[PDB]
Amino acid sequence: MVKVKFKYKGEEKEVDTSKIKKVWRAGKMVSFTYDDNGKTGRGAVSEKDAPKELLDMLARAEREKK
DNA sequence: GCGATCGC
DNA sequence: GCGATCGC
Repeated sequence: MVKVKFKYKGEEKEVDTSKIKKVWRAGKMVSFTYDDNGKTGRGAVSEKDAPKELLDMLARAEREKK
C-alpha cells in the first residue's frame, strides 16, 4: 500500500508499487514499467525520491539470475 | 547514453 | 533499428 510518485510527460502520476511489473537502474535513476490498466506504463524517479519499498524491489531485481 | 520499453 | 523518455 505504498505509492510511487513520478512525472511522466509533464503530468504528475502515482502508482501503487503493487502494480509495478519491472524495475531497474540507469545511473541514479530507478526506472520501471507498471500495469497501466491492462497495458504497459513506464516511469522513473530519482533514487532520492524512491519509496524505500521501490528500492527493495530494485535490489531484488538486481539480485536476479534467471 | 546508460536500461528498457513504447511507438514508430 | 532509433527517438523520446526518465534522472543524471
